[PDB]
Amino acid sequence: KIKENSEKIKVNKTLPYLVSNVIELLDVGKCAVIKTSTRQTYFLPVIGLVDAEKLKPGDLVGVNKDSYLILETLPTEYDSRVKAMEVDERPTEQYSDIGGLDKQIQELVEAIVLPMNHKEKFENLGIQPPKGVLMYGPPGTGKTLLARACAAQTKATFLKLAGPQLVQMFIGDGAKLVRDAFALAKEKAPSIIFIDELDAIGTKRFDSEKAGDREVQRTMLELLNQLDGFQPNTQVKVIAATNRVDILDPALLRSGRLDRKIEFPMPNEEARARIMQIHSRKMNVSPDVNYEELARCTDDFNGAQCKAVCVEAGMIALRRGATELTHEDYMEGILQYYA
Amino acid sequence: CGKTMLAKAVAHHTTAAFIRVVGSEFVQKYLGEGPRMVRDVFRLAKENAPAIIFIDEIDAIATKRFDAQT
Amino acid sequence: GSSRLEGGSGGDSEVQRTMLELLNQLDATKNIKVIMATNRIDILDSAL
Amino acid sequence: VGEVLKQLTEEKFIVKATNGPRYVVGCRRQLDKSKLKPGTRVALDMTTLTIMRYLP
Amino acid sequence: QGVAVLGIALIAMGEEIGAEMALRTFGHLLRYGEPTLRRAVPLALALISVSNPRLNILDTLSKFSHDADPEVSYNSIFAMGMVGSGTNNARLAAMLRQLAQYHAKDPNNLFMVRLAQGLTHLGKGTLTLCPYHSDRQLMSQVAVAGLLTVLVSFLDVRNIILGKSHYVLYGLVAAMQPRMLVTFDEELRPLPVSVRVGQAVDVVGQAGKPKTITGFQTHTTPVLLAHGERAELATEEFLPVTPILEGFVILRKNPNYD
Amino acid sequence: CFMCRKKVGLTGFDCRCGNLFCGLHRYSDKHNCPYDYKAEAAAKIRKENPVVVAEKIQR
Amino acid sequence: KGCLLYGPPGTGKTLLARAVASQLDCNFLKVVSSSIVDKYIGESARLIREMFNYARDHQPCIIFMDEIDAIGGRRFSEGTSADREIQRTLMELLNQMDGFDTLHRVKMIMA
Amino acid sequence: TYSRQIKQVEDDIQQLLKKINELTGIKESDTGLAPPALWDLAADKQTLQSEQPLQVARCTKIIKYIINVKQFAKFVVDLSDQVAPTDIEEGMRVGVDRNKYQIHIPLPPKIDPTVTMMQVEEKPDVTYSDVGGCKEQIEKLREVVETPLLHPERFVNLGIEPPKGVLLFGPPGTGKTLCARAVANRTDACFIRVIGSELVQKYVGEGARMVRELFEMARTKKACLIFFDEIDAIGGARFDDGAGGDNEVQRTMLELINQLDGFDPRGNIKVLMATNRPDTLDPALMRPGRLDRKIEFSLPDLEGRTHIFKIHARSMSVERDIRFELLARLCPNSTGAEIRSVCTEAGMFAIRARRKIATEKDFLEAVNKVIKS
Ligand SMILES: Nc1ncnc2c1ncn2[C@@H]1O[C@H](COP(=O)(O)OP(=O)(O)OP(=O)(O)O)[C@@H](O)[C@H]1O
Ligand SMILES: Nc1ncnc2c1ncn2[C@@H]1O[C@H](COP(=O)(O)OP(=O)(O)OP(=O)(O)O)[C@@H](O)[C@H]1O
Ligand SMILES: Nc1ncnc2c1ncn2[C@@H]1O[C@H](COP(=O)(O)OP(=O)(O)OP(=O)(O)O)[C@@H](O)[C@H]1O
Ligand SMILES: Nc1ncnc2c1ncn2[C@@H]1O[C@H](COP(=O)(O)OP(=O)(O)OP(=O)(O)O)[C@@H](O)[C@H]1O
Ligand SMILES: [Mg+2]
Repeated sequence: KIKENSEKIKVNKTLPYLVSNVIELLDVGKCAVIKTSTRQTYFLPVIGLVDAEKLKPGDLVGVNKDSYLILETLPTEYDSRVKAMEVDERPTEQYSDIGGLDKQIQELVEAIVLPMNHKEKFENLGIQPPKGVLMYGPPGTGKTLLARACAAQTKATFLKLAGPQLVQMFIGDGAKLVRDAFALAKEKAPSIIFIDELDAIGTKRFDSEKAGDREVQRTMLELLNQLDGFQPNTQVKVIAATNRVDILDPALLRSGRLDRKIEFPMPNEEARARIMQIHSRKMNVSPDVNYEELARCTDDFNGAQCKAVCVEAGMIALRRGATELTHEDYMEGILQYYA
Repeated sequence: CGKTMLAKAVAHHTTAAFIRVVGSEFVQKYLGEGPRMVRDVFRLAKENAPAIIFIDEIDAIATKRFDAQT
Repeated sequence: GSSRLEGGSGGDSEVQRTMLELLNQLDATKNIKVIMATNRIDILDSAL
Repeated sequence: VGEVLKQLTEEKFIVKATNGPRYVVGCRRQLDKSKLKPGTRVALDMTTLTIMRYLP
Repeated sequence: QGVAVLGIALIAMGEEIGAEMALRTFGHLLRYGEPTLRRAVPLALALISVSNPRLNILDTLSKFSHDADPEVSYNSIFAMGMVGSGTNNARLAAMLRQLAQYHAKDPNNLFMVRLAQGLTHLGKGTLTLCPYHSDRQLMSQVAVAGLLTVLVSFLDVRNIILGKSHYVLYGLVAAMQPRMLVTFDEELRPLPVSVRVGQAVDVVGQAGKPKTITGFQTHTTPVLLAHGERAELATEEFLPVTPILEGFVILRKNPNYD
Repeated sequence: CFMCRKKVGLTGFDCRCGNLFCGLHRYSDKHNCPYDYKAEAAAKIRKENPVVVAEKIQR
Repeated sequence: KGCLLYGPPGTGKTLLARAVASQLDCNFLKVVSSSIVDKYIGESARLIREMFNYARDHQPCIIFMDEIDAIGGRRFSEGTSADREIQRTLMELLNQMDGFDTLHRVKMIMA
Repeated sequence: TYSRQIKQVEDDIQQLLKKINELTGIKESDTGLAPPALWDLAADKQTLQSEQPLQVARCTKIIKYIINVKQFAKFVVDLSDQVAPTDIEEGMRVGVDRNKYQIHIPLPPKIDPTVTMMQVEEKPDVTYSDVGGCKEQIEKLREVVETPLLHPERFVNLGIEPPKGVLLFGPPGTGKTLCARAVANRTDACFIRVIGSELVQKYVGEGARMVRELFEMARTKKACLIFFDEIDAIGGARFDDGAGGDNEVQRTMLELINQLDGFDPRGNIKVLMATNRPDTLDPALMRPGRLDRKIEFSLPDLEGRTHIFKIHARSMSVERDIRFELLARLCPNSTGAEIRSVCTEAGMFAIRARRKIATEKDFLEAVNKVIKS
């Protein structure tokens, strides 16, 4: 009749196990101090269908709305849609197709992947892996490129920056988004956190303009805490991205927080040639190209402008349905008195 | 300067009922309990005829009207 | 009687609404007389 | 869970339940009324709401 | 009285304001009328708005199709099917299926509602019977003949149809006709062309050359227009042989100048 | 590990030919990368392309 | 009853805190200025008084505020509802540090 | 004569209407049911079988599934006559009934009123062939906005990326808004105008939200054409200096850019950026990876002026014969808007002459007046 006991336990555990917090544990056997959505506080001398030890103050557990007995616990929850934003459909690009930039990719790939895969070398050397990384995209050229290309490893998760400033005017909160984000990263396997447009946060922290400022400073300080506090934070990899290089928080700055601040320079002639080649790889280019001389014509054509120009050249040829490069209608796609 | 002793020292030296209040511990919870609890403490003070109602610094409340708002 | 500005501007049911009602009632007085008084002229209402 | 507020007579106490309402209830005998005091927490029962067990 | 109201409808079928207000009068009749006049009104409503499922008329027809009187309900349900004839409007179909659900225990009503969905889906909304024609200018004699036969038959739905004879719907089928804009050019060549289609605007009187197109929806040649929308073709691509574009048309390939 | 330089660098960029090219010779123009870049472009663009159906056909 | 740790960004403050926490071996409460909450009202002071009550019950204890800059702010007047709430939270801290909440066996750290 | 006949017959109509009202009597007062009948007993019964609440489902834990629901009362429920388990989605609007709380009907996502009415589903009343003086610009816009949509297999065969992002700029008033309206009317895709002012709110948090919901709405829709106007208002130079308090607009602009092109595909959304001062525009936004085919509207030439003139002359009551090329010649350096205002002035001059014909003389007088002012 043990089975019959199990089935009747199941049936009396109908289904709508109203979920409740596990706010506190005690003993006298152990007990529970659960709290419910409907603000209430139930002491349970008998906790219920749980080991009464895996519980820990702060947890979500199903409960019988009437019996108030802790039923099957549920995995922790993450709010502010941190979980929803923390998704990624394995960005399709597989190669590191960027262009001339080589040292930047070198250091970033090393400091990120090598700890992940070949941590054997690090442990043998007795070295904790490289510290949190920053990646200056002053113009943005190649910034998201490197991020997305890095989104081609074996398997991991990437926490994008998306509205950490989602704070209520009425004081708001110290980036509960940040709290939940770091919690999720901590709980999941080796994870990475791409702080996009980090400039949106971060500052000298002393300017006293007005409200909203101070909210941004609490969020910043929450970031600082999340990686500099009484926490090893071993299983995390922060990669920051910013363009307002100069104006940023001196503490957020580096040295346990954002080290190895890779820099994105203006592509040289070779780099411009390489990027235009990369974007033209799939282009139906005729067997006649002056790629290098087009790179020379670039004349400070750093950013995605190369991609935009290849697209505009495609449309230009498509005026007439061709597959060849005029090489000068290409400059006019690029874009009196004396002369 | 030493306001808080003068407070505590009279709270001891006195031979009368005394009630201490915090500057702003009466603003919390669902809407509308602040007025209720302030009138409650004043009712208790009335009940204790020789009552002395000391409140810690006030600045966090009553500093300004802050004009009409919503 | 604070200067009519900031929020509400007639969309608020507060002292601004009371000011609007007062102005509507005023205009008309025949022989009654009204003496407003204040410490500072800085704050004033154009409508009033 | 709710904290007692006053030792009303002997078998009567005013307890403000955390959910918000304030009640007056009597306590099971085996509770050493001396123990509980203004501010002490207690676990009232569902139906009758008699003080069953004081808590720290 | 039923035939009298049907004749009021059979006199008012053209002028848009007159038809709208004939519907208003028929609503007056149904509300302050005998049960006979009540059964009669929905048929006249269908006559006025054939294949023209406007929201107000649909509301009224559903209103007086959920009526207690079975004959009133029959007339109203079939009238609503007719006003939805060959339109496939989502709102109309949803209302229709809800009414079918409600009349779950009524066999004849369920039959009629099934025919109502069939009407809403005529040729999957490709064939639309219409007395009027040619921008509300031409009178369809055969169409009016068939429609009047059907509606006279439905004047007494209980005996005429719920019984031996139910093929006046086939008479209506014969009366059917499409609404379509194949631009089959010279030698029936299916020359395609971009056409801007929009609800008519009653060009008379307005300023300049009124934009008969409301909500320009350039949709090539194989379009179906609608109960009351017309086309303007394009800037100067071709020269249509008719300015009332409808059905089989020819487009002279002689633009004055590109 | 591309033939020029016989490079084995961990940074080695691993291309659609699965080959950690020389840092300076990672490009298809340089190493005759035998991949159908253009065909993949056509397929992907066809998949992702939005087409306006004019929203007139209906059941 | 309290100590302060003037420090630029990384002088050794948090690691110092770790070392003292592992050394003393009594109760430790490492708390951060990211304790601000809002439910159409303020409860930061309530959380603060919960902290202080916990400590007083666990008399032997080291509370450690860190990043006191944020909540510490300043007594700005007529700033905004946010400024008033933050200064109220600060004021709870002041009242429960000094005042009738006088302690005997707890120790406070700031950085 | 005719006027008096009107007045009489409209008097008859007003009398008839008041007579109907007084005779029969239909009114509402407070709430009403003017439409006869409306009996809804079955509606009540099914309402009882329904009248459900809704919340936001969170997670389906197990593979009988465990849906998690949050509102003023948390819950963990599942199962329903509804199928397509959670419609292969979690963060929807569940729409679950009471009474054991296991029966559901999916619902669309809640969106703030701002974006709800910014959807602007109306179709502006403009069409091509009503545009003169910017034939090249309209050609570019037509290409970019239509070729990817109209018979676009030819646009994919070449293995060329589909351009996405166009910024219209030029002097104040050149037919940019007119061309935007024309494209909106002609297009058949989820069109969404945007007003910059509606993105500026009380302190941080508002603009970024509304932008994100707008973007996810566009993504949910099959294919979107978004039509930002007032870009000069929304988004500017990133420099702070004294904007340390005004950084809210810059923040919102930053989120806008990230959604335009960040660490995620942006989708089949084509952006139109209306402006007339294309210099203060922020470099990050102006990056051609987000505004591919910037278009410049210039003052019309003589032929464009003439074409706009005849377009505006489309209206009736105009002269039988006018000589539009000379009209354009007399008005050089004139915007198409100024051509429109010249036609308006000619009409007003005809009225102020009590003339029902707009003569070339009227056009000349209007041109003289506008030139002098
Ligand atoms: N070196 C590069 N290789 C490939 N694509 C590039 C490169 N530089 C720019 N791009 C193009 O730029 C777009 C991605 O933006 P990118 O990563 O350069 O950041 P950004 O938008 O300029 O950043 P920021 O926010 O700092 O302005 C894509 O179109 C990508 O093709
Ligand atoms: N007369 C005094 N004798 C001794 N200590 C004093 C005296 N006045 C002030 N103090 C010092 O300050 C404290 C008493 O003042 P306390 O700081 O409690 O209140 P306060 O000076 O009014 O300022 P606050 O209200 O901001 O705390 C004591 O702890 C002592 O260190
Ligand atoms: N004096 C030090 N001796 C040894 N390691 C140190 C020292 N200071 C910092 N570190 C290293 O830096 C990290 C801890 O930083 P630290 O405790 O100095 O931060 P902090 O001063 O609290 O920073 P912040 O002021 O920016 O909030 C650990 O990696 C620790 O090894
Ligand atoms: N190419 C054109 N064809 C016809 N009318 C035109 C043309 N260009 C301008 N107009 C006239 O000018 C006015 C168009 O103003 P619109 O709002 O479209 O301009 P804009 O370029 O967006 O700039 P602005 O907002 O500064 O006026 C209307 O009067 C329109 O008739
Ligand atoms: Mg304009």
